[PDB]
Amino acid sequence: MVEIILSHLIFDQAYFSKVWPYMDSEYFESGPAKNTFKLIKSHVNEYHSVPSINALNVALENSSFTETEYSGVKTLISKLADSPEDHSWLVKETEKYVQQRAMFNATSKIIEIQTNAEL
Amino acid sequence: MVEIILSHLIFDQAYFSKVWPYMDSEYFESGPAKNTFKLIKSHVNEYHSVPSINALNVALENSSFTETEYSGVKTLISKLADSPEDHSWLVKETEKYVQQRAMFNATSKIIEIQTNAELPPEKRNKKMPDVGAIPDIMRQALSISFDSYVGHDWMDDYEARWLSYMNKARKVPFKLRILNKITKGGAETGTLNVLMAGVNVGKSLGLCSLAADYLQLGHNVLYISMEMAEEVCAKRIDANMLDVSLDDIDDGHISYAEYKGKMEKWREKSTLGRLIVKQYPTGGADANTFRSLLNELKLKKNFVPTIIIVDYLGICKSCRIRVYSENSYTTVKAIAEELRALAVETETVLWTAAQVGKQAWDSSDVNMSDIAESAGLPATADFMLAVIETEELAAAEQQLIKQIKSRYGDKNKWNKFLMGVQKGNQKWVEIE
Amino acid sequence: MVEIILSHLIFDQAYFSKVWPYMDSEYFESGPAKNTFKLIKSHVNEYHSVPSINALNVALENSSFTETEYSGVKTLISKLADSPEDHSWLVKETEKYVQQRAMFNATSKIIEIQTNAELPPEKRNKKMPDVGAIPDIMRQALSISFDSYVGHDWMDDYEARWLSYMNKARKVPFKLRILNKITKGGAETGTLNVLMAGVNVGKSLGLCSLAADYLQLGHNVLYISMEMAEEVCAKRIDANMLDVSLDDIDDGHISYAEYKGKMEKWREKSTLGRLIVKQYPTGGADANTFRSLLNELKLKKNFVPTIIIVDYLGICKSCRIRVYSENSYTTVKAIAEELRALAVETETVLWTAAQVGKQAWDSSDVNMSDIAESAGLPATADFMLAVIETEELAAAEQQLIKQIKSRYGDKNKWNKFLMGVQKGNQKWVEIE
Amino acid sequence: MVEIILSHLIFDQAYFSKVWPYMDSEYFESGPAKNTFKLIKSHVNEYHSVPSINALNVALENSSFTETEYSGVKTLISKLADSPEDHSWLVKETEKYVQQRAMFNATSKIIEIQTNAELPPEKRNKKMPDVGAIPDIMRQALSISFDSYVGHDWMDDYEARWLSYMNKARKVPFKLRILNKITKGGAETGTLNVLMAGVNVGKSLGLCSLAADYLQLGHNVLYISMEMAEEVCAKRIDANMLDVSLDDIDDGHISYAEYKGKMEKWREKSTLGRLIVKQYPTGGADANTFRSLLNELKLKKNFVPTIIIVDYLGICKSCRIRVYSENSYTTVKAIAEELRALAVETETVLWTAAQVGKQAWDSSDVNMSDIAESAGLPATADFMLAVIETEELAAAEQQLIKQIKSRYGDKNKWNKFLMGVQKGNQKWVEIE
Amino acid sequence: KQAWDSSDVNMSDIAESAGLPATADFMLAVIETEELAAAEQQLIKQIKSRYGDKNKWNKFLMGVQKGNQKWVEIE
Amino acid sequence: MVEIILSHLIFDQAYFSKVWPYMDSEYFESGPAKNTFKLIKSHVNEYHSVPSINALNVALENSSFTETEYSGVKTLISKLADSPEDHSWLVKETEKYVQQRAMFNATSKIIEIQTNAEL
Amino acid sequence: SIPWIDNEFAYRALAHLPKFTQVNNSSTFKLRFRCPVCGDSKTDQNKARGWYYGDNNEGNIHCYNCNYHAPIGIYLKEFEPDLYREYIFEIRKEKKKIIKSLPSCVRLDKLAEDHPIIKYVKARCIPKDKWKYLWFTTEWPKLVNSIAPGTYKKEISEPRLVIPIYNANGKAESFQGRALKKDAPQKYITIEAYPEATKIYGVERVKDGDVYVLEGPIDSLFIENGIAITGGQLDLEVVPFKDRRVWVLDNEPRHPDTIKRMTKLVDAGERVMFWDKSPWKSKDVNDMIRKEGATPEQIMEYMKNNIAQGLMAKMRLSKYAK
DNA sequence: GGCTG
DNA sequence: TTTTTTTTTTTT
Ligand SMILES: Nc1ncnc2c1ncn2[C@@H]1O[C@H](COP(=O)(O)OP(=O)(O)OP(O)(O)=S)[C@@H](O)[C@H]1O
Ligand SMILES: Nc1ncnc2c1ncn2[C@@H]1O[C@H](COP(=O)(O)OP(=O)(O)OP(O)(O)=S)[C@@H](O)[C@H]1O
Ligand SMILES: [Mg+2]
Ligand SMILES: [Mg+2]
Ligand SMILES: [Zn+2]
Repeated sequence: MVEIILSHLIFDQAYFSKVWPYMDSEYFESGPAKNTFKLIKSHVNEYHSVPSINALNVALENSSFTETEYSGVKTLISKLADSPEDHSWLVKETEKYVQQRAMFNATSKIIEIQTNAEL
Repeated sequence: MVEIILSHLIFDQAYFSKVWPYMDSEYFESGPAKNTFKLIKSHVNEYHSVPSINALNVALENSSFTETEYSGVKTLISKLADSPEDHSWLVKETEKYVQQRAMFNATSKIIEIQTNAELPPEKRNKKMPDVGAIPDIMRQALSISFDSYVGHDWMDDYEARWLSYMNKARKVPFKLRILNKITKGGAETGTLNVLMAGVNVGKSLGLCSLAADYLQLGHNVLYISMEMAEEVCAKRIDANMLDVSLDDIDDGHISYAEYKGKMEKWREKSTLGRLIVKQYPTGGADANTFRSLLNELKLKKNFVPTIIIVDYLGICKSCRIRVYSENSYTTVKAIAEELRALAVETETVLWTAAQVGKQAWDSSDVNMSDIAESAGLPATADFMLAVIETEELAAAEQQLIKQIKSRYGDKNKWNKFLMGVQKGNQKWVEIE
Repeated sequence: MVEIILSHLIFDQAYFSKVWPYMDSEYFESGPAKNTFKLIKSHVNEYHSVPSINALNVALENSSFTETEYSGVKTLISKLADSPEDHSWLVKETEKYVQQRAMFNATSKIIEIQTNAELPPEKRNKKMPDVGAIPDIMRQALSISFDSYVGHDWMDDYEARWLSYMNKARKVPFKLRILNKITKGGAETGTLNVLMAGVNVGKSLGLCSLAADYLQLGHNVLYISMEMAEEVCAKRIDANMLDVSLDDIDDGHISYAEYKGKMEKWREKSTLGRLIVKQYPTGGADANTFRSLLNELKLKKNFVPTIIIVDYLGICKSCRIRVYSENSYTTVKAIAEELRALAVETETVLWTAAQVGKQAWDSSDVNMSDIAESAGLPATADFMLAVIETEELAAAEQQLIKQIKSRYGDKNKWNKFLMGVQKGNQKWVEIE
Repeated sequence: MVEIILSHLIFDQAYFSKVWPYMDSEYFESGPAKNTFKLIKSHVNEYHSVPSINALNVALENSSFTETEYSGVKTLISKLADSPEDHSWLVKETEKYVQQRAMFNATSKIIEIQTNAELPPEKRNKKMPDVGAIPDIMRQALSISFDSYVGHDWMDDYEARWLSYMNKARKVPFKLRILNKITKGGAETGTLNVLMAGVNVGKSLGLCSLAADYLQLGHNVLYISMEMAEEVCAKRIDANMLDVSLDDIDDGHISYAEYKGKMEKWREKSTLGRLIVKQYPTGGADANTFRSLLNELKLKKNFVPTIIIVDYLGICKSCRIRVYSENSYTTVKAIAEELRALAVETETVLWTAAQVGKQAWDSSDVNMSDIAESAGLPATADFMLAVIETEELAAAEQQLIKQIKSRYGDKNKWNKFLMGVQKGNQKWVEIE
Repeated sequence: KQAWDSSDVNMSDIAESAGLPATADFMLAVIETEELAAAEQQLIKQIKSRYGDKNKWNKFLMGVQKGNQKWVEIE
Repeated sequence: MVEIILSHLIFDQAYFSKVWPYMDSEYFESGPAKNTFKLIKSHVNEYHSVPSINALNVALENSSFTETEYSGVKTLISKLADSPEDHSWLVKETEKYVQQRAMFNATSKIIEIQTNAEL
Repeated sequence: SIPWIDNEFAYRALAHLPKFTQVNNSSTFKLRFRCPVCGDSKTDQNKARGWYYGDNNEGNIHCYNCNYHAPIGIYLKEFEPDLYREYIFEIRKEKKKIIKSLPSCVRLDKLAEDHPIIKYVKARCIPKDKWKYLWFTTEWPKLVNSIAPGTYKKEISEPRLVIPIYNANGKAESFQGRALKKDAPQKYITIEAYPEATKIYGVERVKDGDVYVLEGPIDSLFIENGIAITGGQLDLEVVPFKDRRVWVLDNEPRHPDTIKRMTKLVDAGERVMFWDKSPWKSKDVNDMIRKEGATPEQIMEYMKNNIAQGLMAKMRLSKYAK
């Protein structure tokens, strides 16, 4: 549900206030999702406000990643759209998603440590 | 982002009032963008107002273009909407766009100058400048920042300056008459104030005393502990407010009846504020953590702190520099700069402690050079007081406070004054 | 004409004696030409003589070259011949070729710089100069010539020495006669003057005193404050010129009527300039921003300064080095060079105030081994003073100036003199 | 390279007389080169003279070679070069060629020895050296050098050394009889000589007097100044050379006509040298910048100095210490070592000056113990002259020169002597 | 090294870091002189006392017995 | 090195005394090794002594498994020999083997727990 | 970076280089050419070890002879500064066929049992029914030139085993020839009817349940639902059954490329097969069958109890590394 | 006929 | 190239 998380980070001030302090770059993907979130995080760090679609497109054009990554980010941004939702279902689902991604990263790092120490 | 620039030129007066002063046809393009900007400029010159879409289209019909350019201009004009983006981001982005286009034009101009220079004198054009004009051409293209404010004038703005003299809203009183006397009205918002001393001299005692004094004045105080626990510091605040002792709290000399009676009596007071104590592990926090903590505090409770006390800047962790990337003179100064930036952003009085090197741990006096961490901290600081305690002073329970860096007032008018520090109550007492 | 240059380097001696010290490997294309010049340069460095054709064919065989490079070098060596021409057209043609190659290299370097700047952080190359360094590079390339001056040659440069004896540079006088005595009439136009001092000892006090003194002499003064608000600096100036203490202004002892009367009395005087105070955030202003400010001051206010004053050199942006790239010494030296270049370009006396090291704090004497950020500042500066109000001068309401580097006269004549610093009025009075 | 070696064996005399004893048949080849060298060696053995081309061809005709050998030798003989290459490069290159061939032959021989060693003992060659001879064989390969000069060999260089004592090859006279008397003919090349100045003794007056005296004797002088500009030092030089007082130049008593006439009169004299004055900032010139300056002067100005005079040792910077102090002993000791190393490596007489100890200042007599630089300057200085200026000597326009350290001769021979100092013309005259 | 064989040990005499006193809840300085050694006693000085006021009872004499590796009081 | 471990469990004595308490059926495998260790553990629980090869064959005969694995188990007990290896190396290698298998089992268990939590 | 302009500039600069080749697939821009830095191999004049990759984030050149690898810009500036300056300025300036005939092909099922290739496939132990999908040829170059003229300069009589590759429709759009001899230019010479022909074998034979992706089609023969990506670049998107497919690579734990591919697969969260408990230790399935005597049903049993994905796959891969 | 970082 | 701790040494 990365698309929903990003869309409500863009088109919801109440959602951004609670989820943002906790959102991190290692919770989305290794492709378009992480790049879009890095764009959003850079814009937030530079201006302390949630970027719009135009701002995201401008930052995308002023970016150095390759054609595949550019196309993926462009498609993901074009797919972002606000939907009629309720604050609770989104906060709980985001908490579940963040916890699952944290567990996945933790177990991947555990496997990496085990396979590195056995060298 | 030419489309955004044109759309917010037509459909936003605030954007037009800060960017139109610095805008040229060379900045945009050589195709439809330049023609659209030329139409806008012609319309604003003939009639001193921002044109509308219908007026722009009528002017485009009146103006003459070839078929390709006509189609491009029509297509571009069709693509204009209000789109209320942020003003700060918009002005920063248009400044960046103008700077990059100006640099590109300057590079092309100097390349053309160099190419023309190699031509024989008969063939070369006399309009292009000589090679000696290459540097300044590249310099005028590096001075195209968006800034219309020139600054004060001291003769054309003395009325406004006098009115600013009457704006004392930045001052925050101290609840201590000597500190107000030496600060000419107390500390100011958005300033880095430091209370430095040796190890086990009363730095956190002074911080808690300031927190209690600000609490009794109705301020919101955010105490950020870096070594002690939340309940330990709150015990010191209780000893200051309830005014019984530190040992009597731990020795059972206070019953739950007296404890409750005093807390409820302080609750009944309408001159009391709010105090939140937050603890962090050593080397794990800075303004980046502090800003998130501020946002969470504001969201969860109606708490916007006017006073922010940091237990120690040294124990804090810099934002950009890693835990041990560089030496003390850098990361300590970086943390000091970040804390001052946070204070000036939140418009809050920031208090922190500083350590003193071993050379002044047993000396009757301490100087500014006796700062254990970077000497950049006594550069970002504003009111760096100093606490000096000796055997004679400890006999009289009177710590000596020396004015080390006084930006608010005269550092040498009352350089050294005695306080009445009560260690059991964690309180500073003025001496008269 | 690389082939001709190589041929006359090998087969001619006067040409070699005239052009060799100025030739460089970067002036030749990466093909056979650069490799042949590398062989020639290595032979000259190893044997201090011009190689022959046999020497180079021996050097080519004893070289680590690919087949293409070997074939190209051998063909170029075979093509070399001694074409008889005149040793007045060869030298000028070689100079033209070297200048063109230098310009080409500079253009490529700036085009690369611009490409590097637009890259996002954590991917862009480090230690590569920023965009603001572009003009300086273009200033170096235009300075290439086959004429070099290394030192002053007695009996060869004596007309210039006689001119220096008889002629004296124009001087912008101070208002304090002691500074005129130690500077032989004041400070010159294109100079960088620094008033180093410790923390909270009068860096801005001296600069504001100088600004007031110059304003009373009819100069246009621009005060760029990087640490203080515009109203604070203007209040220092008001205290200097209205003879009212800062305590009186803050406490409200003076009324608006008296303030307005004094301001209008100062206005009615014809011997008054214009002082404009501009505030920039710490690390947010550089030399290019100052040039933009000067351009907008000239265009929108008809204001051309002479006594540009920068509050603190160590806070300003590098304008040549990216932020947090080099060490403090290199960055501060670059800032000093940029500021002196700005002063020379604008023909304005530039005054600044650096900070001394922690050792110099509360030290009765200071020297050049006390500057905190960079010891290269005296080399770039044209006049440097110090402030030694350590322990007892404050009680006596006095100061002390070391005269660390004085290019206007001799530093060891009036090296240490006492200044009557008055902090309430923020001015310097003379002890005479 | 073999073609060049054979050609310059046939068509040269100095090259033959230099390289023939170190020339062997095994150094060339196994084909045409070896046969040609065998013919040359046979001819030189039968007739003790270098063969000619016709004689070489006659010998080849009357020789036992096959068709391929005949063709190869004939082609090589027809390919000889009479080009007059430079001697130094030719000798060095043929030495390198011989060394490489000897190393290759020795390596092949030891490989063959090892291969023969790993063979049935019943079946091996007896003539092949044993394995234990391998380390010696390689030694014979490494003991191949056309010219052996490792240091000074007593009893093997006594004839050359005597030519040094009679020709005074190392001494540089002083133009002052007293200074020549106590130095046994002047200062020596590759030495560091310093002057110790007490109370009322300028350090640059004596250095300028020495520079002028060396200039009048025909020496190239490089004066590196620290605390003064090039024009000021050259003005002191003019005062001493043109007999004009120093204050007369500033006042304007001497006109351009007299100045130019005296300068041209000096230029007419053929016994005059060149003086190059180079200025460096205080603490911005270590004894590695001087090496770069010398390289630039040699390359561009063709100026190779014999006298180098540094204005002040204390103002200089130690390259080894990097950190700089206004008056620190470790830096002075390092600066002296670096300057003496520069003098030794450049074969120049190096002059500098220092201040004597405060006790030395009060006492007319100055002891090596009474020196600001203790165990640092009287350890790296070949000559240390001490200058004493008391009230009685100043009233008589004299200075007492005392000899505190004389590596040249006995220190106690003529220790005290009175010098006729003129402070206006910056000159030292002798006293009868 | 400067604090060895000295009748008094200050907080500034800490060997390897000045941060250790800053990051330590309680510190006690053990001082032994020839007179104290002859009396089988050691002087414990409260250097950093975070649980109470260090000025009170700053220096008291413990009865260290080195043979039994034991601290005994004198009260 | 499961063959070495089983062979020195059956034959060697001091190694058996030192290593038997730190032995579990989950450390070996899910195939013939696990079945052989289960047989050995059952025999040592019944009779408080180390079994012999003939005893192992008797236990296979009376206590049977499915022939698919039973053939693999009977061909697994055909290689256990005395092979008098040094005690220190044997103990160290057995400790390393059991530690590696314990790490593998713990990682698999935490992965299964995470998978179950998602359900 | 700007890939297209760098590719264009590299094309312009290297158009004249020896052995210059425009090796550009449907998704990559590679240029093969003889390395001008070193002349490629001195022995082999037909080697073109200079390769430019534009598919990379920044078009980079690398020689496999002199091991010289750099960005295109570095080479351009150090070899052709003239066009290098123009390029560096431009930087901110921009700122189907179906096979229907089988000549010289006799299907193995209908082939004579006494044919030597039949004996060899018996040594390969292939199931008899599978022979209805394999043909044998004595004129493989002749057959290819008959179907695709100009492929072989001479239509030499070469016996190979031809596996036609049938699409999901079951249409042979390609064919792989295995040389019967131990010596050959290539073990598996695969020629497609059209460039867009399917690279996956056995797609028409996919049944319900999990689909096993293997390396060799012959290996897939022993396996139900055994598909074989016939060489090429491993691309998940071109692979169907993205939900239910099972990855089975070779049993070569120490081999680095195999583990690299397996890491790539698992990082995509795929479902892969593990040999860390396989009773047999041969490299592939067929080797276990012919040598260890591995029988297909045992293989399927092991594989259905050894498929792992996600963190389970990752941890089971760590041990299988070495 | 591919294979690099 | 500076900055800061601690130590050890030495020179005045
Ligand atoms: N409001 C004031 N009233 C009286 N004296 C003042 C006041 N503000 C500052 N001073 C005095 O002015 C002295 C010099 O202050 P500054 O001019 O700020 O020196 P400074 O070097 O700029 O300080 P920095 O920038 O923080 S290093 C201080 O030491 C005070 O004694
Ligand atoms: N529980 C207590 N009871 C009585 N006095 C105490 C107690 N804790 C501390 N003190 C006194 O407080 C003085 C200094 O207090 P501190 O706040 O610990 O000083 P500080 O070490 O600079 O602050 P820190 O290190 O951030 S806790 C000590 O010298 C004691 O006399
Ligand atoms: Mg403390
Ligand atoms: Mg200031
Ligand atoms: Zn190569």
